[PDB]
Amino acid sequence: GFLGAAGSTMGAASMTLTVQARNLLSWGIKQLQARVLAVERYLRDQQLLGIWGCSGKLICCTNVPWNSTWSNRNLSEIWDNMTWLQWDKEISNYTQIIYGLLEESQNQQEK
Amino acid sequence: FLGAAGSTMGAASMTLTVQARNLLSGWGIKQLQARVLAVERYLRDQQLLGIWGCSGKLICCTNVPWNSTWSNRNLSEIWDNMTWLQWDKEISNYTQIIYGLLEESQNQQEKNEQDL
Amino acid sequence: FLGAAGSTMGAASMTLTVQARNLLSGIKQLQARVLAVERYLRDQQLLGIWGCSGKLICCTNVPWNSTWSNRNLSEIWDNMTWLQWDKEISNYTQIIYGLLEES
Amino acid sequence: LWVTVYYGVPVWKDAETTLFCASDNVWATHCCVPTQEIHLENVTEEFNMWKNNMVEQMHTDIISLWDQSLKPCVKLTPLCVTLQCTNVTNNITDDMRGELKNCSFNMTTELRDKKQKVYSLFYRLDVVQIKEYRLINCNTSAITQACPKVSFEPIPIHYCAPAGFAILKCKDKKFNGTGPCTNVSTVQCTHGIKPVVSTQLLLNGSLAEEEVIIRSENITNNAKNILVQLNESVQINCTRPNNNTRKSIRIGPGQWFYATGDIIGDIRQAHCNVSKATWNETLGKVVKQLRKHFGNNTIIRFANSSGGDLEVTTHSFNCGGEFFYCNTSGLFNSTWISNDSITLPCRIKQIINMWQRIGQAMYAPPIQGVIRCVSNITGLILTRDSTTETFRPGGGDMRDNWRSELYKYKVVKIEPLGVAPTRCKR
Amino acid sequence: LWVTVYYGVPVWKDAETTLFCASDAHNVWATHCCVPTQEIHLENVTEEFNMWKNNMVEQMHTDIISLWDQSLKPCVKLTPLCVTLQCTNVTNNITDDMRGELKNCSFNMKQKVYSLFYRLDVVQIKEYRLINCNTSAITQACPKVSFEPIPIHYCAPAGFAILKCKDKKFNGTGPCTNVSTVQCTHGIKPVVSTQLLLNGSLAEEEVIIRSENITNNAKNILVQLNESVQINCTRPNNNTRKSIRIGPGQWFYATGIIGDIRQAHCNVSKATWNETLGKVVKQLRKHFGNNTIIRFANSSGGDLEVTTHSFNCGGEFFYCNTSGLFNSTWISDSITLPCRIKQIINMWQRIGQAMYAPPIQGVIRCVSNITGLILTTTETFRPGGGDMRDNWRSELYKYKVVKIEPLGVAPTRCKRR
Amino acid sequence: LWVTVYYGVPVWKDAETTLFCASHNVWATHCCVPTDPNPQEIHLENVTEEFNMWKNNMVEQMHTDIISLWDQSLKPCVKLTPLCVTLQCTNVTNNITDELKNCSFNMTTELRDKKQKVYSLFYRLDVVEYRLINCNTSAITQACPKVSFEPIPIHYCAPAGFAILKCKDKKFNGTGPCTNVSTVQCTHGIKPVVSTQLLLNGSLAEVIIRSENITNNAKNILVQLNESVQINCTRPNNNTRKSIRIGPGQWFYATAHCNVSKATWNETLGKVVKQLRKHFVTTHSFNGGEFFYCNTSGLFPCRIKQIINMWQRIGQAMYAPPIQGVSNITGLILTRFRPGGGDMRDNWRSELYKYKVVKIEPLGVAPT
Ligand SMILES: *[C@@H]1O[C@H](CO)[C@@H](O[C@@H]2O[C@H](CO)[C@@H](O[C@@H]3O[C@H](CO)[C@@H](O)[C@H](O)[C@@H]3O)[C@H](O)[C@H]2NC(C)=O)[C@H](O)[C@H]1NC(C)=O
Ligand SMILES: *[C@@H]1O[C@H](CO)[C@@H](O[C@@H]2O[C@H](CO)[C@@H](O[C@@H]3O[C@H](CO)[C@@H](O)[C@H](O)[C@@H]3O)[C@H](O)[C@H]2NC(C)=O)[C@H](O)[C@H]1NC(C)=O
Ligand SMILES: *[C@@H]1O[C@H](CO)[C@@H](O[C@@H]2O[C@H](CO)[C@@H](O[C@@H]3O[C@H](CO)[C@@H](O)[C@H](O)[C@@H]3O)[C@H](O)[C@H]2NC(C)=O)[C@H](O)[C@H]1NC(C)=O
Ligand SMILES: *[C@@H]1O[C@H](CO)[C@@H](O)[C@H](O)[C@H]1NC(C)=O
Ligand SMILES: *[C@@H]1O[C@H](CO)[C@@H](O)[C@H](O)[C@H]1NC(C)=O
Ligand SMILES: *[C@@H]1O[C@H](CO)[C@@H](O)[C@H](O)[C@H]1NC(C)=O
Ligand SMILES: *[C@@H]1O[C@H](CO)[C@@H](O)[C@H](O)[C@H]1NC(C)=O
Ligand SMILES: *[C@@H]1O[C@H](CO)[C@@H](O)[C@H](O)[C@H]1NC(C)=O
Ligand SMILES: *[C@@H]1O[C@H](CO)[C@@H](O)[C@H](O)[C@H]1NC(C)=O
Ligand SMILES: *[C@@H]1O[C@H](CO)[C@@H](O)[C@H](O)[C@H]1NC(C)=O
Ligand SMILES: *[C@@H]1O[C@H](CO)[C@@H](O)[C@H](O)[C@H]1NC(C)=O
Ligand SMILES: *[C@@H]1O[C@H](CO)[C@@H](O)[C@H](O)[C@H]1NC(C)=O
Ligand SMILES: *[C@@H]1O[C@H](CO)[C@@H](O)[C@H](O)[C@H]1NC(C)=O
Ligand SMILES: *[C@@H]1O[C@H](CO)[C@@H](O)[C@H](O)[C@H]1NC(C)=O
Ligand SMILES: *[C@@H]1O[C@H](CO)[C@@H](O)[C@H](O)[C@H]1NC(C)=O
Ligand SMILES: *[C@@H]1O[C@H](CO)[C@@H](O)[C@H](O)[C@H]1NC(C)=O
Ligand SMILES: *[C@@H]1O[C@H](CO)[C@@H](O)[C@H](O)[C@H]1NC(C)=O
Ligand SMILES: *[C@@H]1O[C@H](CO)[C@@H](O)[C@H](O)[C@H]1NC(C)=O
Ligand SMILES: *[C@@H]1O[C@H](CO)[C@@H](O)[C@H](O)[C@H]1NC(C)=O
Ligand SMILES: *[C@@H]1O[C@H](CO)[C@@H](O)[C@H](O)[C@H]1NC(C)=O
Ligand SMILES: *[C@@H]1O[C@H](CO)[C@@H](O)[C@H](O)[C@H]1NC(C)=O
Ligand SMILES: *[C@@H]1O[C@H](CO)[C@@H](O)[C@H](O)[C@H]1NC(C)=O
Ligand SMILES: *[C@@H]1O[C@H](CO)[C@@H](O)[C@H](O)[C@H]1NC(C)=O
Ligand SMILES: *[C@@H]1O[C@H](CO)[C@@H](O)[C@H](O)[C@H]1NC(C)=O
Ligand SMILES: *[C@@H]1O[C@H](CO)[C@@H](O)[C@H](O)[C@H]1NC(C)=O
Ligand SMILES: *[C@@H]1O[C@H](CO)[C@@H](O)[C@H](O)[C@H]1NC(C)=O
Ligand SMILES: *[C@@H]1O[C@H](CO)[C@@H](O)[C@H](O)[C@H]1NC(C)=O
Ligand SMILES: *[C@@H]1O[C@H](CO)[C@@H](O)[C@H](O)[C@H]1NC(C)=O
Ligand SMILES: *[C@@H]1O[C@H](CO)[C@@H](O)[C@H](O)[C@H]1NC(C)=O
Ligand SMILES: *[C@@H]1O[C@H](CO)[C@@H](O)[C@H](O)[C@H]1NC(C)=O
Repeated sequence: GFLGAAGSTMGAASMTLTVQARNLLSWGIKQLQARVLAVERYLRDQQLLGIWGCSGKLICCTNVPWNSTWSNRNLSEIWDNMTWLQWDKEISNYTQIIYGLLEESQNQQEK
Repeated sequence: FLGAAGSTMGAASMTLTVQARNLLSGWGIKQLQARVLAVERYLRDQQLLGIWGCSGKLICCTNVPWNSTWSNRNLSEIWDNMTWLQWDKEISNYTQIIYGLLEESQNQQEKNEQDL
Repeated sequence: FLGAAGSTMGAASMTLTVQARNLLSGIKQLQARVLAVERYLRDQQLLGIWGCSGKLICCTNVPWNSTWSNRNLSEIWDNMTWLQWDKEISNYTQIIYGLLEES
Repeated sequence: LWVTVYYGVPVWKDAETTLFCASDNVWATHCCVPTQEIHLENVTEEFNMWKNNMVEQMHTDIISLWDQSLKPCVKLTPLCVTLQCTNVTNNITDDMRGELKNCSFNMTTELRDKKQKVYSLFYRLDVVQIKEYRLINCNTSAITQACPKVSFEPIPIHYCAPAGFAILKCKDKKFNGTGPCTNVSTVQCTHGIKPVVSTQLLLNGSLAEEEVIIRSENITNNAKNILVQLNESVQINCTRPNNNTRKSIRIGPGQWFYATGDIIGDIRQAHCNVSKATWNETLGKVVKQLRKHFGNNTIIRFANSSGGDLEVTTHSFNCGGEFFYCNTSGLFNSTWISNDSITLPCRIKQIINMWQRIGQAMYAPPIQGVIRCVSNITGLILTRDSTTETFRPGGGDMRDNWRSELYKYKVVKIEPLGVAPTRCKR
Repeated sequence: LWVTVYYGVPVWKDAETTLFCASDAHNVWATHCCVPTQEIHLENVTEEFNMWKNNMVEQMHTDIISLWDQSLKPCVKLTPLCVTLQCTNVTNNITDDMRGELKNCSFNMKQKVYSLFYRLDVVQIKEYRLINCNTSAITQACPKVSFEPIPIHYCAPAGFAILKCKDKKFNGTGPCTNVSTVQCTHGIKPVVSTQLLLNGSLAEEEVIIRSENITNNAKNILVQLNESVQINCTRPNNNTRKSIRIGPGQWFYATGIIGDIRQAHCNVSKATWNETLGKVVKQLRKHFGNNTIIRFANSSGGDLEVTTHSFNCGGEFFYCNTSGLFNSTWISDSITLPCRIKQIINMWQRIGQAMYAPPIQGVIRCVSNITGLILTTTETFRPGGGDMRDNWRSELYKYKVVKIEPLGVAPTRCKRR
Repeated sequence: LWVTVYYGVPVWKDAETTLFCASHNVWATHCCVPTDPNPQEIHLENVTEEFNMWKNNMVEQMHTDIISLWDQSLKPCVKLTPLCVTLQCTNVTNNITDELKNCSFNMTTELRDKKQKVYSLFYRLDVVEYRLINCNTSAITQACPKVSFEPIPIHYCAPAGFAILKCKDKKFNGTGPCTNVSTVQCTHGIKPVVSTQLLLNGSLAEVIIRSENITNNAKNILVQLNESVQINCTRPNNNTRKSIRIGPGQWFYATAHCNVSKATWNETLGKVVKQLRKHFVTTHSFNGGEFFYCNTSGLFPCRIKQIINMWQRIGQAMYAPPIQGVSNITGLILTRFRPGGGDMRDNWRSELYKYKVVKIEPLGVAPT
């Protein structure tokens, strides 16, 4: 199911990432406006993955080291003992930094 | 554009460069709706190829074996005498099986890549 | 948010993501958004028909024919901006697109 | 270690978007979309029914849809003329003395020239003196006749998320509208809400499964509405015992006005019946729950709606398109301490300033024959006025009638992209 | 073998979509058809076509109605004219015909004004009313807007294609074994008529008789000719237009007449008509009997738009008498037809709405091509009527819309890493 | 030697698109999005861009959108159909010096019956045994008081895929190969002030004479001053109004000089004069909420007009309601000298002379 296992730990929930990826694209003017928005959101995410070294992968590895300043926990405290909802909150202040670094990490590979 | 549509699958196996990469070509609300739907269809097909393990290529072979129960036919007909139109009809209600399997296979490949 | 300006070709190679990221950000506005999407997709489809996708820089096996521009590599790549280059080769473009589509 | 990018990550944030409806008449031809829940194990989520954007959106869509209908209908501005009237006083019960009037006037016809004399019946609530009378809402605003072909019967409306969004549902059996919810699930659409319009009492909604639930924002604060969701239901039998006829008047080039015609048989007063014992138990349950916030043997008393306009001080129904205003002071009359039927008289009105607005007025065409309806009371709207606390029927703000069904649902957006440290590098 | 996924596979499904209007570059069709506008033969393709179940016809029908309303929506209303009208007669140099015609009417509108009306525009109760006054209030068409038909091409949106049947003998249903693909249909002129179909396509060969069920005898028969029959129409009465102000920027255009008053009429040749019917009966005989007799007769009855040839030319609305045609028995110089005119028009079956056609200054000279007919032990055939869908079926006849489905799979001798 | 394809290519071309506005005002429902607190202007180093204030679609776009908004408003206001009646009228002797008329008429009420007699005041310019000007020719729509037409600043912003270029050359004359070009996402405030002979508020040149084909034809000269001149405009009447019912909620509202700063006006002219030699609507309108039509007295005495035919159109007359009970000259429009102007496109050409819209074309090829 969609968001099934949302409360499961990180790494457990990820066993089925296709479910939340394949279901993003599914007056009456609101239906047209909704179709346009769904497309825009989808493309913004695909462009973002594509501005990084990522393409068709759901688990893309990139050449950016992890900073202890973003989060410093045992690996078992990331991929167990916690779900994605808390993790997203935990590092919400660094997302824009990581994304900028990912973009540059790829520019450095254009050789 | 649909040239040789009545030709066999074999003959048409090399004609896939056509009928492809051309869907974005150039009250009134009905036309705006038509343009949006054309985009949606374009993206739906590209996402589907993208979620599966191969995209970009016109021809993608994968690691899902062919199950004979989906056709009960072989190469004495397929890619020889049958046309794509007849073929599409012959396996027309097995499509959802194939598609589910293609997604499952790539999801396993993704896990293997994460562990490697 | 383009600052490459008069910088020569090859200087902007590290700003390619700056321009790319700026592309995706009453009825007239709904129409405008749809058109912006279509423009984006046409460029992506075109890169996709050519032998690449998802790249800022793409180089497929289509040789350069100097008849298009009577300048050598140092003469074309350096000492010129992209605006000047585009003007000098505003023609002979559709031919490249065809060759890129063929390979 | 290294940053790894994950797409398809099951996370979300609160969101405000535009929902569209689906369904299995005003709404029947509106949704135009045909009609599965997924339980989320170990997910706690925070809900707040008083800040729920769907309420504002439902209100917005109802008003807009309501106004989309009616707009393409016959205007009754040609009837804003001086009219003369007398009382009917003919085979009446003596409880209608001056309630029903026999009116006549000079009005326009098919041609721009000539004129016609017509007569019709009116309820006192629609007509005011200026034997010389004016219709209400000829003063300000303008009257538009509703098209007889359009039904206003509420049907279930299912609100569905747009792609990229999801609706979370709270299943805790005693959920009081705010705070964390332990049993949470994801749905694509709501359960189907009937857009029933009423005041004071909530009709034809969902019932509590275990016990009466008292929901309010900061209940300690007086001068706030309290929404009471009942366990079990109270059946109400309403009737308008007048066999009516209609007169079709051509007022222009295919423009028709439907006037109230005469009455076949005796003229009788409209009323609603509630079982008395059922009402008695219903309130005992409500009082016991009120005691949790207003405890220490506080005497709890109920009293009537007092002052204000007709829309707020009386109960309001829409049955077959007829509009009833009923006196509920016979229900809210009790004192509770720690130690066969009721008849509520009703009045009928045809010119309606619906949704607490002043720039519009709807004329409700008359209904032929004798109309009756049976409704379920599924809840109450109470307002609170130091001991001997007093509660009165509250209401008039239509958003409160939707919170009573939408409190279980929240809209979130899906943001399936994020990062975490892993053991891989390219 | 392994599953292989293919993209760009040349297959399709029947589909219904939104088509767009295109043309070859103050005309209403042109105003709302602003897209300027090859054919691919499909070798070894058999395709099922059904022109009695064709959404291109229904979509065109809707587009025509919608455009018409958009055009009239902003034009001046004639509400001010629904007053008791006072009418007498015209005896001013009228020939023997048209005695019950052209009544001279005065209005109390204040100002006193007058105009001329056709008899078919008014009813009694010297006390008159306009037709469509009690119901269906009248809107005047804008004099600056032309409704003259232009060729219209219907074009598929991306992802769709239009297939067409090249078989010269196709009767509207069943498989076609000579199929091609196009982007756009040929241009179709949105000509409105009844009984006789004007300015359409001709059959490549002979005469083609088409119906949904030929032995039903409760269906229209569409007859397509391989040659045209010329019709010469005229309204030779040198009319004058009278401009009346009805409000601050609102004008009514009244009929204000020069020379003799003559009956409007249409001519066809005797030989052309006779030969044309001869060919039609030869084909009817392939479906109706053998050693039999075919007779033609005029309409059995109906409203004006059914019993007459509804015809529009110069912007005028004519209702021509075709009983001078279709009056013969078939076994093993010129024809002149009188015409009536109306100014208050109820388009199609829209009884609840009405339009006023302003008068035309001067005279009308019009030449049209009959390209087809609508018809409805010996047998007798009569001209029939319709709701216009049947006229459009004759040009959208050869086309079908299909959706392209570029993805699919097949077993192959290939496995990736 | 080989073909290389680039995507985020720093290239643009002249283009025409629709720009959108950003910030109970009439523009409140248009400029629905605020601008950024940080314009993020980017200097373009080492570039030359051809700018042309003439044949500039931004000016044309501003014009058509303002007309549209103007017409979107008014549309829902009371239509003054029943004012086209014979008006009886007399003079004013009440403390009047060297006008206004005292008039009356038979008017409708909220009901179709019981017609009423109404007394009201009118300005001479609006009255033609009297009728109101143009009442029998064009419908008159009142400008209902619920909407303000105050010319708040507005900013035009590019849609995705487009950018706005700006000319920073202080001596730019409206056309040519401008340098020191910068890129912006939104324009400056370009306050939509409507006038004729003189251009009010907007911005200063910090004098530049700009025109098309100067000295050769009958074209307007747009003069942008380096310094502003303050003009003190008033309407010393203390007018009151009468609100009456025309119909059922249809309310009708029934019922001057400028001091040019002394000396500084002559200094301003002093700056213009002898600059022209380097190359070589009879009144000044306003809106104070009222339309003044002032005489050029001592410039090279105002009169209020209530029924307004604006944007040079005939069929859309507006009725300005009465109002119960300080501008800068920043430029002039001249003709060969006498005041010119009257064309709103020139009024709005000013302040946009420095902007250009270009399309971004993120795709190109070069050898490697
Ligand atoms: C609460 O729900 C009940 C139904 O469970 C609503 O009463 C029903 O209202 C409809 C429409 O007014 C009635 O349908 C009509 O019946 C007559 C019968 O002769 C028919 O002629 C009409 O064409 C139409 O079909 C229905 O009979 C009635 N049900 C009952 C039991 O009387 C009730 O109105 C709802 N409450 C509120 C406030 O809306
Ligand atoms: C079938 O097609 C023919 C043309 O192939 C149509 O005939 C044309 O009809 C128009 C409108 O009546 C004529 O236009 C007028 O021409 C005069 C010329 O002096 C001009 O003064 C008028 O202002 C107007 O433009 C046009 O000349 C005429 N064409 C020919 C060759 O005579 C015919 O109407 C179509 N039939 C139907 C039923 O649509
Ligand atoms: C050029 O800019 C000046 C301001 O720098 C404009 O003058 C100002 O105009 C506004 C709108 O009319 C005035 O505000 C109004 O004040 C009255 C009370 O007096 C209030 O009832 C209204 O609701 C509104 O708030 C403002 O006071 C006035 N400034 C001064 C110093 O008086 C001027 O109109 C602009 N020039 C042109 C031609 O647009
Ligand atoms: C919830 O916690 C229990 C603890 O035993 C665990 O077995 C279950 O899998 C958890 N649910 C999810 C969604 O992971
Ligand atoms: C962590 O952040 C600091 C700045 O706060 C920076 O100097 C350091 O290089 C970063 N380390 C990693 C792994 O990115
Ligand atoms: C579709 O399903 C039906 C089920 O009875 C089956 O008979 C038919 O052969 C299937 N279609 C194809 C192409 O096999
Ligand atoms: C209609 O108008 C006439 C005018 O004389 C008046 O006598 C009559 O009473 C009016 N009738 C009504 C019903 O208003
Ligand atoms: C309605 O008419 C009465 C007549 O006495 C008046 O007092 C009241 O103010 C009017 N309503 C409104 C909204 O003005
Ligand atoms: C009223 O309540 C009863 C149960 O007491 C239920 O069966 C019935 O369906 C309810 N009616 C409505 C309209 O909800
Ligand atoms: C609802 O429950 C929350 C739980 O924290 C409590 O704070 C709030 O006061 C309650 N409100 C009512 C009306 O019961
Ligand atoms: C709740 O109501 C009390 C009433 O005295 C007030 O003092 C308090 O601030 C209110 N709290 C909230 C959260 O509204
Ligand atoms: C309402 O009507 C039902 C029958 O439909 C009856 O059983 C019930 O007792 C009535 N209720 C009241 C309060 O009269
Ligand atoms: C309602 O409760 C009161 C409590 O004093 C009791 O006296 C009365 O008889 C009850 N009525 C019914 C209908 O049970
Ligand atoms: C409430 O009861 C009192 C009792 O005196 C009465 O005067 C008042 O009118 C009643 N109000 C309503 C709304 O029933
Ligand atoms: C059509 O089929 C025949 C055999 O029936 C074959 O010889 C011919 O080549 C086919 N046409 C095409 C274009 O393949
Ligand atoms: C008009 O005059 C003709 C003779 O010219 C006559 O036949 C006809 O009946 C008259 N019309 C009427 C309405 O009397
Ligand atoms: C109405 O028509 C009659 C016809 O006899 C005429 O006498 C009268 O003057 C007309 N009235 C107007 C307003 O024109
Ligand atoms: C298809 O049409 C061509 C001419 O256009 C003709 O020569 C050929 O025989 C036709 N084929 C069929 C199947 O009718
Ligand atoms: C009418 O038929 C003739 C036959 O030669 C043709 O030339 C002409 O173009 C046709 N006109 C129309 C309108 O089809
Ligand atoms: C129409 O078909 C008949 C069949 O006998 C033929 O004689 C005639 O020449 C054909 N005419 C045209 C124009 O094709
Ligand atoms: C049309 O032709 C097909 C050929 O198979 C035949 O089956 C069908 O009955 C014909 N229909 C009519 C109405 O002539
Ligand atoms: C055709 O019409 C006849 C009339 O008797 C009827 O029996 C037959 O079923 C109809 N066939 C079709 C396909 O409609
Ligand atoms: C029709 O034929 C008659 C024969 O007398 C002729 O006078 C008339 O002019 C012809 N009409 C047309 C439109 O050619
Ligand atoms: C009878 O039908 C045959 C074809 O089956 C045809 O050749 C013959 O001419 C027909 N007879 C008559 C009298 O039409
Ligand atoms: C034309 O139809 C009428 C009946 O509408 C009939 O009387 C007349 O005889 C018919 N004419 C012909 C030629 O059949
Ligand atoms: C109003 O109408 C009467 C009708 O007798 C007329 O005498 C009076 O002068 C009119 N008043 C005005 C101000 O026009
Ligand atoms: C007029 O110019 C002065 C500077 O000389 C400036 O301070 C003032 O704000 C300006 N006034 C207006 C209305 O722009
Ligand atoms: C300016 O106008 C004159 C008028 O004769 C013309 O000859 C000249 O070419 C024009 N110059 C420009 C730059 O337009
Ligand atoms: C203009 O100057 C005169 C000088 O007497 C003064 O009275 C008047 O108030 C001034 N007007 C303005 C608008 O300041
Ligand atoms: C300004 O006043 C003078 C006074 O002599 C007059 O001649 C001139 O025409 C007026 N100007 C305007 C534009 O009204």
